[PDB]
Amino acid sequence: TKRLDQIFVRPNPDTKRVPSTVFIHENGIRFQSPLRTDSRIDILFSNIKNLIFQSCKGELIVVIHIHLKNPILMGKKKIQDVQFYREASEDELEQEQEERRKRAALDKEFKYFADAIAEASNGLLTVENTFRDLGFQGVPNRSAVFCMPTTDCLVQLIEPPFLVINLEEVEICILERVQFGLKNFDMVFVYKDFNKPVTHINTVPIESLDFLKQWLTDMDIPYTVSTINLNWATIMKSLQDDP
Repeated sequence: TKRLDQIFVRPNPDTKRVPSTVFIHENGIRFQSPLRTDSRIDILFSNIKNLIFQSCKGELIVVIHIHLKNPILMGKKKIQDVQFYREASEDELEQEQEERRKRAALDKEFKYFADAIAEASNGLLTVENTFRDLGFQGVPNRSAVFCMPTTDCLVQLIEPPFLVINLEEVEICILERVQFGLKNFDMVFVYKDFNKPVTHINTVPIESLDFLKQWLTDMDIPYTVSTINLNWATIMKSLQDDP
């Protein structure tokens, strides 16, 4: 049985951490909930919308992240995202070379397991990889974090709540608060489903604006530039009722 040992499962808000194993079976994966009273969690391949490998490069952990089509029960909550991670951690030079070695080994181990999940899904799943070189700093929640695209998504997987935007589902991206002086701007992702709450990524370094414009265009996502922060509460209620 293909397995990934000694990992930790998230979401885990406040339970003492306990290493566990993810096992691959005929129709999906199974693993131990980080919340003790829960009993084994099974996720069917057919319920996985995105299977993401995120390298530990520039981060403290390596990640396999699963974004679900339908929410599953775990830790008494219905959740749409589950992930497995491990933390990346003689003379000073050798200590640094060893750390690089371990980090490369960690990425390879996690990438192989993600590949084994895709293989067992018989065509259903494709491993998406985050592209660090295309990533940018921004604030979807409270802290400044690093958002990265894959071939199909824009994600933020380090700081919960985890964010997975499927690019095919985006109606438009409005770039807000871009002005003469300012050193940062705000992004709003509007989904084609107008009942879906828009996604704000605030405080993106102004120095990334041109790169994101092109990336957006490369992903066939229309954008509009705004000097101010728009309404959204108002704006969406419009599109929901009628144009």
